[PDB]
Amino acid sequence: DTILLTGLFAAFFTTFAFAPQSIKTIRTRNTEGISVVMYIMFLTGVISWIAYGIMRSDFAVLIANIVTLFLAAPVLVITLINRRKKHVLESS
Amino acid sequence: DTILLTGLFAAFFTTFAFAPQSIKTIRTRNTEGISVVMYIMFLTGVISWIAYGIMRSDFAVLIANIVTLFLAAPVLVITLINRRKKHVLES
Repeated sequence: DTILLTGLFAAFFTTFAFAPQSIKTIRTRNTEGISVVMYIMFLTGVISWIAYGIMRSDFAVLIANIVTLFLAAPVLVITLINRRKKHVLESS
Repeated sequence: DTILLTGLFAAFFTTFAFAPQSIKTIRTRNTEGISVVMYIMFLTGVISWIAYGIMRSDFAVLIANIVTLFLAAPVLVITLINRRKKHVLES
């Protein structure tokens, strides 16, 4: 109870601290400085964390990175789309 | 062993994906567009995670948040100095 309470408090603060910038970026679609490669690595760690949570039976590390997956994944997808739009625009 | 192997792989990628940007910002001291508050929140969870790693004997989540603390703490310390320096200069 004490351990899980502490972890959920740790969870909440880590994933939701900089979440407004992810949400803002998704809405605004301003991916001008975003690194595609740096997000790929980040997401690789995230999916792995989910797997690590399943193995160790840890709710906190599971729920945290599952949410952090869903906040970062669209940012990566949108960033890739914007670059693709740049490729076609430059090609024209 | 195989489980701890998975955690370290997860740890390495998450804490070192965006580490270059923090190291960059530390040296350049360009703390413009950096939230004091959002970093306050961040580091609070980090230390809480450190406490969680101790509590559940999870080596992987502990060292992950240990290192991540040394990437973030200088950024907040430096951005406080910058905002301070801007304030007295403006005054």
